[PDB]
Amino acid sequence: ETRVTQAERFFKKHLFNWTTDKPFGHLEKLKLPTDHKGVYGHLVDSFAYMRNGWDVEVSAVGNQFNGGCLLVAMVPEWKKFTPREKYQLTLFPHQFISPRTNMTAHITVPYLGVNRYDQYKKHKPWTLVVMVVSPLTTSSIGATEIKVYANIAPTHVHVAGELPSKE
Amino acid sequence: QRRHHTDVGFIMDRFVKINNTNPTHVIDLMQTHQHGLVGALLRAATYYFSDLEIVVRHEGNLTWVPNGAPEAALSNAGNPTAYNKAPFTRLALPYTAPHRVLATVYNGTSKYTQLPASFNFGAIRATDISELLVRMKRAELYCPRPLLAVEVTAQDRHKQKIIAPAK
Amino acid sequence: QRRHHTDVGFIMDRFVKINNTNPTHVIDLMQTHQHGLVGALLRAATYYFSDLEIVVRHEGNLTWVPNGAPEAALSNAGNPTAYNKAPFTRLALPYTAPHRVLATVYNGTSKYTQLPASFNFGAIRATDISELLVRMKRAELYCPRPLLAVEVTAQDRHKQKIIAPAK
Amino acid sequence: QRRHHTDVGFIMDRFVKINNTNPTHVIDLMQTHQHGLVGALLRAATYYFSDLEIVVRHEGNLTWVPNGAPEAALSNAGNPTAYNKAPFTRLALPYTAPHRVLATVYNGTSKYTQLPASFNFGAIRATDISELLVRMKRAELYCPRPLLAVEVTAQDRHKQKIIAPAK
Amino acid sequence: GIVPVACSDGYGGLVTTDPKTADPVYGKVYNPPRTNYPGRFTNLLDVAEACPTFLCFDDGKPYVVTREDEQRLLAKFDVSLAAKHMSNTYLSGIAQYYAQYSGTINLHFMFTGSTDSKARYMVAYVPPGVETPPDTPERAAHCIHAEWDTGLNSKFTFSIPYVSAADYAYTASDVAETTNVQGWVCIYQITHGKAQNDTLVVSVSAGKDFELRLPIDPRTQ
Amino acid sequence: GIVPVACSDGYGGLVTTDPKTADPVYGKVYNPPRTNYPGRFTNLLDVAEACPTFLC
Amino acid sequence: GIVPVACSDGYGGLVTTDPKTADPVYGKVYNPPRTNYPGRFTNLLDVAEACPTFLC
Repeated sequence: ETRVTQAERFFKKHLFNWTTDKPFGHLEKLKLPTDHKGVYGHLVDSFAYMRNGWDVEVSAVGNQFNGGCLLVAMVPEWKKFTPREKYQLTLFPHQFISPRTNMTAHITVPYLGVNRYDQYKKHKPWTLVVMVVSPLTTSSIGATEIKVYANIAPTHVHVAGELPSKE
Repeated sequence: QRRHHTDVGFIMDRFVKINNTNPTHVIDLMQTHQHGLVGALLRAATYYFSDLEIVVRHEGNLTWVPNGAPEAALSNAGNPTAYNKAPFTRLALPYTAPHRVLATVYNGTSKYTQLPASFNFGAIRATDISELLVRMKRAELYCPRPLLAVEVTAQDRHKQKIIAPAK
Repeated sequence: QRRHHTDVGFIMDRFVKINNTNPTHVIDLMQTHQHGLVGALLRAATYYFSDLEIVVRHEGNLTWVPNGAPEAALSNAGNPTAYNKAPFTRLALPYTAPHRVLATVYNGTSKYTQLPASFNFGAIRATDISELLVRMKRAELYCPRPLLAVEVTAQDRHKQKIIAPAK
Repeated sequence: QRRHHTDVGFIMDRFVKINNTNPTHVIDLMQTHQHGLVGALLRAATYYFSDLEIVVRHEGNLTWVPNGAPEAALSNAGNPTAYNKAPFTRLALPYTAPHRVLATVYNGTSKYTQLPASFNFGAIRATDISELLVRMKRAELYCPRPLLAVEVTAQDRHKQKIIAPAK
Repeated sequence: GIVPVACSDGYGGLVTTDPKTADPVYGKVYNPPRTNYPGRFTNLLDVAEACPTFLCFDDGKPYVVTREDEQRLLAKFDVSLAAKHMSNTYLSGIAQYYAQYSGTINLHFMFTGSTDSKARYMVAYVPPGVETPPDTPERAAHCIHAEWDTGLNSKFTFSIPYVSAADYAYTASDVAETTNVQGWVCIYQITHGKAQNDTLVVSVSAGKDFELRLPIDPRTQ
Repeated sequence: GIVPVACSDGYGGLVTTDPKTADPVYGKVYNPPRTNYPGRFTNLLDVAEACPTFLC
Repeated sequence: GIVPVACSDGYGGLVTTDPKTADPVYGKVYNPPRTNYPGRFTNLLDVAEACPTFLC
């Protein structure tokens, strides 16, 4: 196996539009890896076995005159949650996003799974999870809406078994 | 404080009944009842490793083929065959899965909601099997997951009858 | 003199029948006969500490839930379930009451002639129980209370006949 | 790598059924099934040496005369005779053949397709024998021979159904 | 001769939790190494401590919103592992399989209001004494209580002390024993500025000295 | 081989005062401490000596 | 007295691969020596290594 250094780079992403009509528990997910149009996509489609973690950064653009709270977490082996266990998503590595105190989250996770190497065209171990803890509240002097962004990058990518071209 | 009774190695080292039993049974720890002690604390982790002691009450001889063995290998006595004693048989099966650790939730599939078929401890066959108990030894759990308590509809709390010696 | 037979850890270390047995029994040391050896020497102390060993003659599997567990926890095998052997079942139970020591006389009540419902060693359940014996291990007794001998109506002394080898 | 499971002293140390059993049976290891695990690995050697342990299910007394004893010597109790217990009889037999090692193929004959008659561990006699198991202890092999796998007629591969916990 | 043994009566039966092992049937099986596998927890209370989880207030929301009424009681809830407000808690999930507990329970509060809105709060614990919690914001100052103001640090931790009669307490609130079982915690809004829909999220974790004692399987199967 | 044992006749019955312990069912339970609890007596004759009582 | 034992339930059965030995019936049998016998192999993967075989 070999480690690649050109595939560890950031990739901006749009998660969702944080509005005021979305109540608590509005859950938005983004399984990783997503459709990478850069070197990582060629790595996925031109190598079979790979292992890597993920460093996710999450920012919501707004102002201090708005209220609300966003829980960002990285769920291993994602599964759909009924509203009952949405109260327990703090168990996984997580941070909070609330316009009053912070502006940007930062979560780093290792590679983990049943197999020492994974084929992400089939299995997606880690998953980005963002939810509204408290609804976005605005006034005549506050922003009516907030757009949040994804900031992700594969870390410590290790690969074996190079694949032939398709041309 | 003395926090020994919440130990993961201590709380899982008890026998738990497996409800669905057949003449040919593939020992899967996911078949335990989801609301049991061991069943729920197993669901409360994503990955687990454990040995397994089985107490089986059967008629005729019992054959245990390890993981990956073909289904037709259950009809031969070369695989460890237990000649039935009076009450039941008590064996110690090892960890025979190819993966380093098993899993309780899988995000996706494994072929080029349903865990992969490689998540098992082997198979057991006899003329019939009436009851089967599985005991997890030197267990270890990874990546904690939500664990839910019973819900309350309209009362102040959960109102349960505790045992009392009242005459 | 040699007072090894009047020791409080020696005289209480013997099996004693509990006359009242039910399909679902809550083990209470106050259910022993008041005039027995251990029964009376237990009523002759205000607070008592002891472990317990029980000999139970039952039909079917015997489940033992510790003190404070709900009554509905007796229908599950996760709690210690003993499968019935031929003569009977001889177990050793721990002390599971929250209080530091138990009591034989309670001056008052415990809810915001009847001891608190928390004064017990757990519960046992089967299809039925024919006999139940309890043995106190490493018993300790506190605060001695009056111990009464048998009264004599009109004769000078209590005349009881001793076993005699007379032919 | 941990090559303990292909040890010749480990793989050959298990009980293997001998199909052809008669009231007077001569213990020949060549009577094992050719496609069995122990049977095939024994065919995959030219010479071998072994002690033996036999599990015999019989009615009446079982007598064992060593190799070289007359057939009419099986009717006397001076030779080791086992009085039948309830389930079966499990003995330990030594190596009794005159030759230094046995063989699985012979090139020629031995009298001034059929191995020499001296290639046996002795004989056993009882009123009847229902099952006979033999076990090689401290087994050794010599001069490896061709070992075959199942053939493929027209498929790409051999398709054998592996055990699956699928519900 | 040989050793004489006494086949004791009553011993040898199968107990689903005996401390004895079984006879191996497949020896010398070496499993793939799992050294330094990420995310291993060996105690349920370590994960209970490390990860506080949200409460469930009225209507099913994890935050208490400011009220524009004469009532200065923002909210109140039972302090026990089997209450409504702890029904969606991981600590309640662990405790439902145990008979007795003992130790401190921490509460973590988070302010999620706008910066241009300021408010003052007070939290109070009432042990099983008085027949009714001190609803008035002044009567509650005589209990064990703490106060914290809002600012850059919107996170505040409050520990509920363990006060009861017995050394351990039941985690399985009885059918009998009506009225306040042991305790309530009430949240007071001392003041508020331009806070009509500003919220406050409450989360609860196991304390440093929390401890659960007797495993059981009390759920219906 | 294994250990050969002689299942003796007349032994193994339950005697309500035999000195042998039973097999534990619920292990590793630590009870609340009861150190220096007031008024503990280990011998009935110690309290017989300690406190005289009246005649009738 | 004698040592008490507990006849455990579920043990004692015969599994065709148990690691315990049986009682000898014919003692002091000394086999012909087989020192330095040619072509002894103690692991199947060893002869798999040293002897490549053709494909089909």
